[PDB]
Amino acid sequence: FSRRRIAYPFYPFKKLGRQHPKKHDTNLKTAMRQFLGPKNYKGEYVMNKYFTVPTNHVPNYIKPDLERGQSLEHPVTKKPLQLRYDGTLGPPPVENKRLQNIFKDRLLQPFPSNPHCKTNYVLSPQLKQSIFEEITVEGLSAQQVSQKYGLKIPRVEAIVKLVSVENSWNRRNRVSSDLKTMDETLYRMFPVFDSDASFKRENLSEIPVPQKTLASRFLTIAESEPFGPVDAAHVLELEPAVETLRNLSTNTKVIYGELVEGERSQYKFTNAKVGKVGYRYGSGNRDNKKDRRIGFNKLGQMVYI
Amino acid sequence: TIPKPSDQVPDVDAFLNKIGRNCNELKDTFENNWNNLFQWDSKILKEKGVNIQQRKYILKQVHNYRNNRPIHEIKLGKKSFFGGERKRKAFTAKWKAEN
Amino acid sequence: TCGLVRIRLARFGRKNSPVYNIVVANSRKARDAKPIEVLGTYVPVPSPVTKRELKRGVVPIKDVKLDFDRTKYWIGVGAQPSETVTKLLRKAGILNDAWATSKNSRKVVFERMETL
Amino acid sequence: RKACRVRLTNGNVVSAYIPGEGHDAQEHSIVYVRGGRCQDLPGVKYHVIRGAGDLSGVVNRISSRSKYGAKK
Amino acid sequence: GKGAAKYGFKSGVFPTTRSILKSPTTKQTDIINKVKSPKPKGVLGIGYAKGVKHPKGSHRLSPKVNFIDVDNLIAKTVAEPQSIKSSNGSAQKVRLQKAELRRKFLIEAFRKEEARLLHKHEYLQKRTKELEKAKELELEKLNKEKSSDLTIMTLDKM
Amino acid sequence: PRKANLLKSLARGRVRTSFNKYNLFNLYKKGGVDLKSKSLYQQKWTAKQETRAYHGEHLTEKRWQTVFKPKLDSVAQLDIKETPFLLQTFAVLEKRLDFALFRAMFASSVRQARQFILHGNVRVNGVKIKHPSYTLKPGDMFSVKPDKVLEALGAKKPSFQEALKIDKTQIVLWNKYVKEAKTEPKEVWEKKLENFEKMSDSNPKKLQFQEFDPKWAKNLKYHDPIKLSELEGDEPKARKLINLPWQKNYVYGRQDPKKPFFTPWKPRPFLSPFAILPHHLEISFKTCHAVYLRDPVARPGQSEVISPFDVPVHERAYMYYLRNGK
RNA sequence: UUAAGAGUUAAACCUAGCCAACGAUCCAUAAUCGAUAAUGAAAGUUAGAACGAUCACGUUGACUCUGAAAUAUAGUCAAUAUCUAUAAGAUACAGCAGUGAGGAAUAUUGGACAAUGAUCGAAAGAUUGAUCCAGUUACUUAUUAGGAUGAUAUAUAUAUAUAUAUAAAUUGAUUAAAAAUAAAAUCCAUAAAUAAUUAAAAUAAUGAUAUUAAUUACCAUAUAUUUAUAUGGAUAUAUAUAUAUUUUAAUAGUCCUGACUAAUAUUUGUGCCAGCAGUCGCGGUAACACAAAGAGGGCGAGCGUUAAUCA
RNA sequence: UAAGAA
Ligand SMILES: [Mg+2]
Ligand SMILES: [Mg+2]
Ligand SMILES: [Mg+2]
Ligand SMILES: [Mg+2]
Ligand SMILES: [Mg+2]
Ligand SMILES: [Mg+2]
Ligand SMILES: [Mg+2]
Ligand SMILES: [Mg+2]
Ligand SMILES: [Mg+2]
Ligand SMILES: [Mg+2]
Ligand SMILES: [Mg+2]
Ligand SMILES: [Mg+2]
Ligand SMILES: [Mg+2]
Ligand SMILES: [Mg+2]
Ligand SMILES: [Mg+2]
Ligand SMILES: [Mg+2]
Ligand SMILES: [Mg+2]
Ligand SMILES: [Mg+2]
Ligand SMILES: [Mg+2]
Ligand SMILES: [Mg+2]
Ligand SMILES: [Mg+2]
Ligand SMILES: [Mg+2]
Ligand SMILES: [Mg+2]
Ligand SMILES: [Mg+2]
Repeated sequence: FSRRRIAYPFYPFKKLGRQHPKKHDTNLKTAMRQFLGPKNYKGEYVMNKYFTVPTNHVPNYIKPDLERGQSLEHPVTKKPLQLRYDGTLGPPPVENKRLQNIFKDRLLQPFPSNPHCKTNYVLSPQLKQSIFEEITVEGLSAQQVSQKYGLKIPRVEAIVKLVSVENSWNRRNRVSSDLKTMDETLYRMFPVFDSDASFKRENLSEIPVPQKTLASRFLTIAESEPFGPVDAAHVLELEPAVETLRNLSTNTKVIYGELVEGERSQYKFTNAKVGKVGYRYGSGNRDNKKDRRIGFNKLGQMVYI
Repeated sequence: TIPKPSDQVPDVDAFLNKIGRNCNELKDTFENNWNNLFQWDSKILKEKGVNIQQRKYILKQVHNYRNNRPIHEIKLGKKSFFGGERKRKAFTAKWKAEN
Repeated sequence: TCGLVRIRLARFGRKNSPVYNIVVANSRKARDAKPIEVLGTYVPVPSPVTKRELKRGVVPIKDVKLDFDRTKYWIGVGAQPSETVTKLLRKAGILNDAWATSKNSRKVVFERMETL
Repeated sequence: RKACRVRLTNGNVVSAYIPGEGHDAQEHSIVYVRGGRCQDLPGVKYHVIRGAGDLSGVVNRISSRSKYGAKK
Repeated sequence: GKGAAKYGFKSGVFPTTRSILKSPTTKQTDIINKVKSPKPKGVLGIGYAKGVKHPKGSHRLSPKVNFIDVDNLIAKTVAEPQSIKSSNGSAQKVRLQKAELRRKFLIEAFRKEEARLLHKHEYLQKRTKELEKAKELELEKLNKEKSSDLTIMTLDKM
Repeated sequence: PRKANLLKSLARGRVRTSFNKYNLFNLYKKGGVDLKSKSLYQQKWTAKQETRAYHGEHLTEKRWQTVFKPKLDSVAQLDIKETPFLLQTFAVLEKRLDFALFRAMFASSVRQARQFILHGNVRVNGVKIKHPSYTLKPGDMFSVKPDKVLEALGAKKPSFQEALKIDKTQIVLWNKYVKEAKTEPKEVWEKKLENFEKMSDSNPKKLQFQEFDPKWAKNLKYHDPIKLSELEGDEPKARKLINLPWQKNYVYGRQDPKKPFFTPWKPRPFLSPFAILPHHLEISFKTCHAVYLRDPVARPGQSEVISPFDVPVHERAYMYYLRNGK
């Protein structure tokens, strides 16, 4: 069974009563107004909890279920408010007990309906500079930096590149005041990555799950045989799962052509083998088909492969 | 570079008259300048109002003159007097009967 | 060109986007018919070079893939290259200046260099 | 129910239902016949296309105009 | 296009690669010994038996395989000018350069093909005798008595 | 692509990839997707409806069905909570440049990210890319023009008329405060200190205050009332005619009226509910650069595909798109 | 006879065989296939348009010459049908355009040989309806086809929950009944245009496409490695030089909402009529199904429908 | 990598 269901709020709100013939209003609009609170002469909603950004590295994600859909607060004292019968905003008659003891995992959960979405941890500029110095100056391998700071290796390399770009931009005075204010207000919104904590440091033993293993296979053997990861790897015809981590932690003859004055291009001839080189004859044409191959040029132009 | 006018081809008018292919009517679009004949490219000629075949022929003959090759008029091939091969038998049948 | 066996270019790709197979073909078969052998590929469009890289001084690259040992075999048994293929093979070092023509005949800024 | 016998260009003579509120089909009219039976008329296994040939589209049609040969 | 799965998912075809040497050569002792071996009889026999007479106009034996002598093939296909030289003219020089290049390429191709065939035979013999050892090592390593085999019930006497 | 139409309808209540205020309320009032009392088709349809409203709404149904992958990618940890495999139903959209920009928070929406790409403001490891469908591979660095990012993340720049009216109101309130302070400084000091006591130290003003005299009220100066009718159309005039302790020599929100955002840059309103740091990108906000580390994966207890819907909704949507809605 | 086997074709002699219910002979129908297309979990099934491979034919039939190879789009004879030149004549568009017909239905009487080939030539070059481009056509597939903000308009009066009043307020409705952040307005863009250049397809030279793509929003140069500040040619101004340095948007249909099957905000007309319908079925005064308004659900430069294929 | 419905 299914009907159209206007997405009314799941929490109580005061609905319209008798309306002046010319109001022309909807209950959804009133629900939004109550959620937002009064709008300033400046076009601002100071009374709404979520109007302003946090500043203490504790994200201010929505909690419509814990707080019963009461999103209003005093902007200066931050104390909860409620809409009284007379159309004013005052203290709640009773205090909420679900808004003080909030599980620390819930504070990093952007969406109330998805427990598996959590925000990442921002790295402090000091840690990023430390990693950049370690990788570039002291020449420490990315594996041991990853282990020391508990960061996945691609993230470490990305940090190195991003810090290099930042260094260039700072040497050129391209980081304007607006950019610095934006960066620092964004940085104070998210939790800060802590190298020392065990539960805040990234797991460093992850490997992709290939299709080959995903199928469950079972072996019946004598009751006392040992059967370890290496035997399992042999059975599935794969490298053992430890060499996968080990390998993830880490000729053709060519002839360049004679250029002469006035010639606008050079020829390089790469050696190939007959029966493997060429455009095949009677190959599948997909240009009129839904999976036609689209690629991008070295200049970023969309081309048809 | 711009080559030297020769005694065989003193003026641009002489060049046009020698290459032929009814480019004699194209003497006006040039200002009779050796530099104009030997510096104008295909796009300039297209702007000036030269048709495709004429400008391609002129560029070919200008190149020949640059590399010291004769610029005598090559004539575009024509059909036989008795029509083309596919219509030759019919034409000759009608021609011999009528004469 | 002459002879029954000829090394020439067979057109592939879309309209306004030519690519070519370097092929050994019977002289009578169609240009895009299945040949005796596909010796390689040829992309006539040079690889784009950035303007800063033009300041550096790189030359745009025209890409040619080729089976050199088999191409020399086909030249040996008498196959006749076309004009464009003749140009391609002369600049690859397979053919020497004896295959040049009067029109095609100059200071060398770079020298044909073989790498591994 | 409004129907008509129609002789097709392939020579077969069929019975075709005429959909829509009102029709202007008459003897010797040129029509176009598609598949689709009229369920409550036995023997009529084809439909005439409104808005094609000499059969005009339904007059003052608002909804489903394309099914009845009506312009916007 | 699921047939392409049978060919590495490659759509379209190439012309089949021509063989530079169209018959086995003389420097290939394996094929020579194989053809020159006794011919079997019985259920897998190849030819006519001792007392059986073949059809009147037919040949009892398959045609004689004619092995290639690459030295002779080069000698006849591309022989160098027996005259010392002429060395005049311009087109004559162009033709001389072209002819020597063509000849050089053709000897190179023929001899490299010879070498590749013989090298392939050597490699295949080594591969066979390396597999024949790896397989035996594996079968024997599945013969080392495992202690856990004491838990598999046995009735060897019966 | 689809023409944006009623993307923020409160009655429909679909959640979009956007920092919009109406989108924020739609997300807030939602609750969960109600799957009870529904046939399997109705469940799958509801799931598809909601999840496609969020993930890649601007893609046509047929294009999305073409780019949909039954393959779901996950990582096994070799050193327990259940891996939410089917939150990867829409992971393939995350390698698109327009989604990468939105996850990097370089655009207020995927739609705005598309426009930023199409107008030439985006680069992928050096080369300008003008095609939103462009797909990033691991390790690719992309960047956005900093003004575009600052405008996406910043507050709207007011027009002259609106800012001038706001500043008129500023003058009136400042003068009212000055009068109240001058007449009765006792009660004003009392209220000021009481409010300082009430407020939390989170405000910077409290920290600065931690860091009676009748002379105080003598420093407060009235501000002349402005009438905009005569002042209309002349920005250099109104700029010098406004002088307040907080905003000095500029009309409200237009400190430098040649940049594309609220010029004394402050974050856009309602930014914190959507401020989510992705796990598959590294973001440098000073340079407005980012690196695409990997395709999002699911691990025990977590999925890196950011979504406002629970595992059952994505399961039902995945069932829908496996069979083309059969 | 043939280069060559064979009742292959011709001649002679013999023997009485050969095929066939695991389907002969006969009849009908059909070009065949793929590393091609569709579909499906797959086995498979379908197509054989496109790309490629093979065969056959060039109005119909037989024969002959030449040739390595031809019953050749050749020649001879005949048939059919047209033209005149009225002859032991020519032509046969299944080459490219194009016309008429048939049909539900399938386009230019286009440009260039610039590229890749092919023919002739010693070469210079000539020819090429191959080919390459363009035209027509939503036939198919892509990409774009605008983002952010946005529920009022007037008045009066180093702080900040601004507060008072007067106007108005479209359709539906009297609250979980909405249309609707939708409009309008606001901010910021880009496309197009406008100018400057301008590669690449091709080089020894040649560019049909072509009012090319791409780039720059005055032009260069001179250093840094795209963002910069400088030196010099522009630039009207006011009075060489402080200044600025093109303009600039927004355009969706079509089907459906009783169940199968997504569509709850309800109303009006008709009254077993008119009609609807893929299946069950709906319509007899209270129609969620007919015809419509409001609202709503799909897909979207398409949507529906018919014909078909696969599942 | 095999779903059914009236
Ligand atoms: Mg329903
Ligand atoms: Mg002549
Ligand atoms: Mg020749
Ligand atoms: Mg209808
Ligand atoms: Mg015989
Ligand atoms: Mg006989
Ligand atoms: Mg039979
Ligand atoms: Mg037939
Ligand atoms: Mg068939
Ligand atoms: Mg075909
Ligand atoms: Mg065809
Ligand atoms: Mg024939
Ligand atoms: Mg005909
Ligand atoms: Mg015939
Ligand atoms: Mg024709
Ligand atoms: Mg007709
Ligand atoms: Mg040509
Ligand atoms: Mg022509
Ligand atoms: Mg009303
Ligand atoms: Mg009624
Ligand atoms: Mg119905
Ligand atoms: Mg109806
Ligand atoms: Mg309506
Ligand atoms: Mg489309």
